[PDB]
Amino acid sequence: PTLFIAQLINFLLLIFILRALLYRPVMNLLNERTRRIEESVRDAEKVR
Amino acid sequence: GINPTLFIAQLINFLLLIFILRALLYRPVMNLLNERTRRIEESVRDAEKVR
Amino acid sequence: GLNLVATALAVGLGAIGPGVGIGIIVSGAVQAIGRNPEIENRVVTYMFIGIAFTEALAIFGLVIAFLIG
Amino acid sequence: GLNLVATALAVGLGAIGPGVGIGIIVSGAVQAIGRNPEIENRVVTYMFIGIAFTEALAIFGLVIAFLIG
Amino acid sequence: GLNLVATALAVGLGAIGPGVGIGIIVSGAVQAIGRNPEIENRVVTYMFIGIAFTEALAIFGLVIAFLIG
Amino acid sequence: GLNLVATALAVGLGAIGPGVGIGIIVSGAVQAIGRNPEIENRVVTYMFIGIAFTEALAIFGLVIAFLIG
Amino acid sequence: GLNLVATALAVGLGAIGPGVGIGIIVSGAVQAIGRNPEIENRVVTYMFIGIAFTEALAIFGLVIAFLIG
Amino acid sequence: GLNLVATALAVGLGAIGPGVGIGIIVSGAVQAIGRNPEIENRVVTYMFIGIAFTEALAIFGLVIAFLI
Amino acid sequence: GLNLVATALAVGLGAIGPGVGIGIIVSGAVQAIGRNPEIENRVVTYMFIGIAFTEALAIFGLVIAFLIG
Amino acid sequence: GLNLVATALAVGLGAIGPGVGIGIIVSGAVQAIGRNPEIENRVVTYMFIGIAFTEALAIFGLVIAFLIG
Amino acid sequence: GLNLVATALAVGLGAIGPGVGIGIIVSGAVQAIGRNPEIENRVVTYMFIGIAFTEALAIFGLVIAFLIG
Amino acid sequence: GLNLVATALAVGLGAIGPGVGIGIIVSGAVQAIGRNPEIENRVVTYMFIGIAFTEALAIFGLVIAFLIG
Amino acid sequence: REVMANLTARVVGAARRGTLLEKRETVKSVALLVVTPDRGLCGSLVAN
Amino acid sequence: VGALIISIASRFFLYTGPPHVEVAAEVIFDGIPGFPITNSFVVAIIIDIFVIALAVAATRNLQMVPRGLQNVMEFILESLYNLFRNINAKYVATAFPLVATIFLFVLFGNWFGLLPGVGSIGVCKKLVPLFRAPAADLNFTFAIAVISFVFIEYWGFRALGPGYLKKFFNTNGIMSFVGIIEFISELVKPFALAFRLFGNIFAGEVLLVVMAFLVPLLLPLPFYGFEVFVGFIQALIFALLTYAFLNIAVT
Repeated sequence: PTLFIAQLINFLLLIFILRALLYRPVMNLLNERTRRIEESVRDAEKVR
Repeated sequence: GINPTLFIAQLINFLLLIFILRALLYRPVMNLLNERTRRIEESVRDAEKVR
Repeated sequence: GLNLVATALAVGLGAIGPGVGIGIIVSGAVQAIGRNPEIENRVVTYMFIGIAFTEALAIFGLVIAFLIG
Repeated sequence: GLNLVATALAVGLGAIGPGVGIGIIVSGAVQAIGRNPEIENRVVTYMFIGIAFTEALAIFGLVIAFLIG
Repeated sequence: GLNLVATALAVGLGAIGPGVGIGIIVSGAVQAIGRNPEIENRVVTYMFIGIAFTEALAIFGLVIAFLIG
Repeated sequence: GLNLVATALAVGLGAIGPGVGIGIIVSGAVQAIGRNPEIENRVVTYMFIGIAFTEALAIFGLVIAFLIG
Repeated sequence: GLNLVATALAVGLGAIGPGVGIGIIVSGAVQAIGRNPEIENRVVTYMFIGIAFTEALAIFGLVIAFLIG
Repeated sequence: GLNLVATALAVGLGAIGPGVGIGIIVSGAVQAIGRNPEIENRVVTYMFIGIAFTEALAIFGLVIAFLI
Repeated sequence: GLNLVATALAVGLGAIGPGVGIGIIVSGAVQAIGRNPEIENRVVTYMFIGIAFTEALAIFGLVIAFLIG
Repeated sequence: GLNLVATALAVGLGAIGPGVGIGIIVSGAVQAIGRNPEIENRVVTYMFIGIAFTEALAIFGLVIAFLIG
Repeated sequence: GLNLVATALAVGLGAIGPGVGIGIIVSGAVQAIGRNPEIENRVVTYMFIGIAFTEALAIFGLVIAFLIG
Repeated sequence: GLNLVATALAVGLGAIGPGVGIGIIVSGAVQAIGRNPEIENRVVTYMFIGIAFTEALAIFGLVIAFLIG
Repeated sequence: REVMANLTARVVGAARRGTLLEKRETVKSVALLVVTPDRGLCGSLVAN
Repeated sequence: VGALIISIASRFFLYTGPPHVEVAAEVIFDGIPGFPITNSFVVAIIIDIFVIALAVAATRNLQMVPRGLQNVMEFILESLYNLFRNINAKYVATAFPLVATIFLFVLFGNWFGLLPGVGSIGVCKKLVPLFRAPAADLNFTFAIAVISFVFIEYWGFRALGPGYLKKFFNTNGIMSFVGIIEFISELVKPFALAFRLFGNIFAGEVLLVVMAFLVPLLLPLPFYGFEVFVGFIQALIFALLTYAFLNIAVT
């Protein structure tokens, strides 16, 4: 039926518009977070 | 129709869920949050101790 | 007997709004007088006409209810 | 029994508005009194006349309701 | 009797809005007067414009109800 | 069952306006108390007066409903 | 007589919103002018724009009422 | 089934206004506490005597609903 | 006849929210304008965004009424 | 199928009030917290008991509708 | 033809709420922005979140109406 | 088609309050963060809690309407 | 001076008599301001 | 980009193709004697094992340096911990496991309810659909609600004593009238939470399906994202309200 392909491409375009809106922002919440984490760990790397 | 036996079965499913997820993740992940907090705390005390 | 429910509806729906309006008028006027006592002379003279304007709608409702009755 | 529902609707709608109006009046009056207790009687006179005007619509609705009932 | 219910509904529902509108207008105008009385001649004009608009809506409803009656 | 729906409508609609009025009364009195604890009994008297008015309207609604039912 | 009831519903319900909207608009504009007279021209222009929007939305129901009648 | 719609209207219209009354009461109480936490002991008592009266009408509506 | 009543309700009801939301929008916008004249372009742009959002629902109701017509 | 309309009216009219109530509750709570950040531990208690009472008020109508269902 | 009035009632009573909701959203947002335009994105984000939620409720009403339509 | 009107009312009624509640919460939260920017991260939680309470009442209405349909 | 007198007339409750207006109890630290001439020859004024 | 909004693909089989509604409140898959296992039960099981696998991957070779899956899992857990500390800081760890698992499972179930195939894939004879959201079943939402009710009641008996005079009975004053209302509201709370979550997921499923019925293409793109937001907010608020009720019961 039409619902199969409809849901398929609507959800694929949902992932694609999520990508368009939140690719560099998913990077903002992952890459910048791990940058914060290594910034945090460097301090007690030095303290030892 | 809601069946009390099926309701209790949902309770057993969620019991399996909570116990296995908790034992396999949350206590390791409570060890992780304790690791970050306790390690930052070690860093702080060692900071005033070194100065 | 539809005239009875008609007039009841008229008098009822003629009151739910004008009461709120008059209450807002009086609350605002009392607050203004509290902020400024000496300007009560010019506050009250407008408050009364505002209350009359608001109650005119309720009076229209009541006279229409009487006519329906 | 259309008279009964007519009476009920009239009373309910005549109570809906004036209650809110009286509430707003009393809230504003008490707010002003807290701001300015020195003119308590002056603002409270306006409060009573506003409450009377607001209760007028409730009395009208209740009167029509009694007439129907 | 549906004409009677029509007149009742028109008169009622065409007054609940304008009543609250007039109340809000008068409350705001009185608050502005309390803020500044010298702007009375300028704010009263627009207050009356708003009152005229609301009363025009109410009178339109009342006149349609009269036509139905 | 038109008597039953009439009684229910009376009770339900009669509880709206008084409820909102009591709420606004208590809110205004409480805010005034927060801004002025020293006028406590004086404003509480007016708070109770307004609550009594709203409760009287609600009692009129309830007793009309009882008479219908 | 059902089309008469439809006309009553269209006229009465089409003014509940626009009346309160015009009232809130005028209250806000007048309060702002009292707060700041020098912004009167811009405030009045935006007040007219909002009142025109609400009036058009009321005319949407008025024209339909005329067509039915 | 006019009894059913009767009970429905009773409960709904008894929940309409008293709910807003509860809300306004609690908002005013929170505003007073924020402006003056030290008047808590008396203002909360005032709020409770108010909220009981506000809930009284809802209780009446529920009673009439159960009677029908 | 139901069709006519449905058209009246669709035009009448569904415009109250888009009769009061627009008014609240404009009142807030003029209050902000009086409080801040140099932010006129930004506040007017967001006011038009809100007006468009409300007129979307208004037009939805109107076109549904036309379909019912 | 009048029971369907009964349940519909029960659920619909048992939530329009409590929704506004909860909105007013938590809006006042947020405003008070913003004004007074220090006092948060106990004000949330009163906020939540108010929320619980309002939710109980709504669920009364919901449960009544479910009983009718 | 009762489907027509059902659709009209659904659209109207599902649209009157969201209009006031979005109106209050936009009024609060513009007022806060005028108070301090320094922080803009962290306010417009929540403004649009509220607008989206309110319009989602409106579209819920719209789609459930179109189901009958 | 009484079931159609029933499901129309179950969704139409019951969503009015949620919209106004969402609007009030959004306005209060936006104003609070505008006055108190740094507590935004802590108070957005309660803002969303209230918004979801209102949406929960709306959802109760929606699911009851769907069940009736 | 009279503006402050009017303001503190309204603010009479202890709860709102906070920040600079609070009459602290159990005084522990005290600061004193001294204004002196920048140059000498003032006589006993500086000594006083 | 420019003005290329044409929506040409949207005008494709508006309502001729897809079925009108084809929804149900509860469905049963069975498959074994004794307990009639449901499709919602199957989604509960698959989400359970999926989160178990994600956990083991997160806990696979735990390092002092977070990265990737470990980093985001720690982010969620510590953010939730701080959020719960913001309300109450004395009973966090006690209720932290239950609160966190409720939040995460509800979030993942809501998100899986939006995947394609939930309403499309079904076994035959009428077409009973498979892959139903666990929240769409009342049997699950009521289970979580009663579990939370038992937890809060037990902890409120353990702390503050078993008195409950504020809600059980009072001698004088209006507190007698207040106490009964508090008890009624407390009894209402679990049912309210269960109906809230169940409806807010089931109505979303109904809406996405029926929007796939009418103009199936390119219109539901924002509503799907909104439904993701709705599911996430529901998952968060269920946990938040559970903890808030626990704290106020402690008070």
